[PDB]
Amino acid sequence: VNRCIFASIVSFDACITYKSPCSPDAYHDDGWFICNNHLIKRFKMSKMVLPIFDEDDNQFKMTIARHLVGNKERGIKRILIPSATNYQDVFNLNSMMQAEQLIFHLIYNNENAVNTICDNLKYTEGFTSNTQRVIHSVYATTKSILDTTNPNTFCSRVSRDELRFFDVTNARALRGGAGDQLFNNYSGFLQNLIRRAVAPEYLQIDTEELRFRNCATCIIDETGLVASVPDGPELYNPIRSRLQIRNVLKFEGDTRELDRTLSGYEEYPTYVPLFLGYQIINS
Amino acid sequence: VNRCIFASIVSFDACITYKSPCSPDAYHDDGWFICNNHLIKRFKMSKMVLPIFDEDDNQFKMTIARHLVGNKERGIKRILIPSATNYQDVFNLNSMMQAEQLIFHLIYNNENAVNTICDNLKYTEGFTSNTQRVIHSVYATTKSILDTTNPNTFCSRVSRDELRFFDVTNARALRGGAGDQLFNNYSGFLQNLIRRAVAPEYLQIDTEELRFRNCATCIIDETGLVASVPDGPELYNPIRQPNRLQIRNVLKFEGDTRELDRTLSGYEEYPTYVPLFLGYQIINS
Amino acid sequence: PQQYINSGTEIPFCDDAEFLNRLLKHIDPYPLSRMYYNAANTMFYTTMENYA
Amino acid sequence: LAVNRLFGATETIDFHPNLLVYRQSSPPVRLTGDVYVVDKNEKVFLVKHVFSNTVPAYLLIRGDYESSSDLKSLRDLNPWVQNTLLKLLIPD
Amino acid sequence: STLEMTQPLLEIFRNKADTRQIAAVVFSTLAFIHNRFHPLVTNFTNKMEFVVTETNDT
Ligand SMILES: [Zn+2]
Ligand SMILES: [Zn+2]
Repeated sequence: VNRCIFASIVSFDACITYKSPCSPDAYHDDGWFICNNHLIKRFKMSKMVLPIFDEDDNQFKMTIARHLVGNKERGIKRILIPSATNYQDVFNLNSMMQAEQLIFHLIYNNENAVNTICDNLKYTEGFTSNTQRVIHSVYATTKSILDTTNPNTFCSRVSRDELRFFDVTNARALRGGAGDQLFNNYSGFLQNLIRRAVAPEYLQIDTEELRFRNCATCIIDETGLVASVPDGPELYNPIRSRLQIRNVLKFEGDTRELDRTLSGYEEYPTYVPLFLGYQIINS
Repeated sequence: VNRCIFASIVSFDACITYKSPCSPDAYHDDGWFICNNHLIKRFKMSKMVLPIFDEDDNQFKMTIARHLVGNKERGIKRILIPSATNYQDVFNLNSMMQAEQLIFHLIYNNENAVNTICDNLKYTEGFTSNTQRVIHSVYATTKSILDTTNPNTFCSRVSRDELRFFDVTNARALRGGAGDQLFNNYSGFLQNLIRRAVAPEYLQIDTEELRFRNCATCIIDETGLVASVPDGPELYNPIRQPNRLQIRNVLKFEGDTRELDRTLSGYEEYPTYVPLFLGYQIINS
Repeated sequence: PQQYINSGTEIPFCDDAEFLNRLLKHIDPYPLSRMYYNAANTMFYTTMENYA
Repeated sequence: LAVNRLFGATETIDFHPNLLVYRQSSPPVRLTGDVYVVDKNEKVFLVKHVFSNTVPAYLLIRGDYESSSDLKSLRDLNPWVQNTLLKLLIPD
Repeated sequence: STLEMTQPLLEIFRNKADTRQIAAVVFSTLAFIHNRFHPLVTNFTNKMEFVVTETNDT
């Protein structure tokens, strides 16, 4: 069975066929409903897991992304997610196909765009095939998830049993706070995705708090997620896939035997996992 | 050939069961000069590389270490490497084997080494017998290795430049910090160990800088290296055949719901470890 | 199947030689040679008791 | 029974230990409420229970039946049940 | 004798509720025979199981 909402992509007409389909993870069940292929395709992140032993083979376990953005990028280049205010200019939906556009308008609740699109479909043979029911089935799935999510999940967690704070622990990090308030603005679907993709800085287990990292890698944003340190220069991104410059001022050493000597020893992976926020669970 | 300093360690006794486990390290060669087993037994640390990335095939990766201190450990227990003033208190010398004690003393370069051990053996049959030859010969070899590692003078192996720094700005910005003083006092051997282990949070390339962590991992104390951070709580420590009665019941002959574990293991899994970052590095032409 | 043998590497043994020899001496008197014929005959009769 | 008293039996079974099914069960087990280790070794435990919201009682069990950390001492229990158990153990 | 004999042998088989002890006994017997033929420790195909033919019809 397949569940990636982009795997649900369909064409109203004979031309395009989306022949770079969803990654196999679309058939998996993380409750993200996005193939990691699409995750890169639209946001430039990769998902990851952390196991956490409960002083046993038994574990609670958590899913976390890494971002895929370089050190030199700035502003919109560093944005990962927009506001409803600015997804339009961020993406140039027109360059995207109408199905993509309408899906985005569903996410952002853009009744006006929905109306415009339906009013254009009125005359189309795709509407003669009533193919709109593809969109409406996507809607049925989404809305069912929302009746399991938006009033549910965090809203169902209004109950004491659980709370996340995304605000920065360091009050000196002035850019926190207000964004953690804005968090309420975004669709609970998005809130679920972000929260199940971003590590907390701390977990309150009434047993004992744990601190998972010294300092948050990310920060809440005024419009949408941005790959940024709270402060200082950005940490080196592990960048990987015109006459311009490629200068890299290597060290001089020609030695190679050291590499074979050292391969036996811990090679620390270089990724940028996302850490932020105070997590709480009862019991 | 063997190169672990502790692989030398043997002593006179009725003992016929010397337990020196020294790892392939000793026949490897990358300037640690000591096997990981001794790093475990005495320093609760593991050897590593940072894969220093390069766009060029020449990645020129670099040495690293990570500690293993438990989150419950306190004070002296969190002290990673004591100062001369503290090691004798921290480690039960008498439980530790004699020669090992002497080696520690000499690594601290204390006169007390000869003040005590070189005299006190007089009564021993081992001091009387040929094994005194073996003992002081191992002493000589150790002193040789120490002098090899000694950087202090031009009439030696070491020469020219050094550029590493530590004691990087405290958040609360308390002025300075003797940690360099400690560095100097510590034998150049220990300094080389620090160079092997301690990554800087920033590398200032000649005309460029890169940053690699939000915040420092470690702090330094005149009493010794501290497994601690200036602020907040201690981080979570990453935790570490005969016949038996416990033979299992039959259960479902089925694999059942493994979707979650399978997809998680298809995802990459985090390397939950504690790299030691403390200090600053620069480069210039 | 009615159980799961863990079925990995397992062998039991015990080593209390003095204990074992004490056992031996406890066992010594019995004319096992004579006696065990009875058990053999038992198994034989069982061969027919098997079925009716 | 926690406190109540039986009536109307006409015949009894003698207790024998073999009645006590040692359910090998499954590696993961978890239980909650006060638990009293009758025997660490035989994996024997007693657990509070109430039938019909109104019938306080304690349940003996023998098996994996792991629990919350909150292990409680048998010393604390009522003399009535304590004497009853003291016989029923028949360490004899 | 090592095997936690809280009971005499006879009791073991006279009971039917258990299978665990019976299986273990059988296994150990097989092991002993094999070793007596092969003066050398062995562990073999690490998946083996038993079923009790609890009824005449079986
Ligand atoms: Zn997809
Ligand atoms: Zn060694």
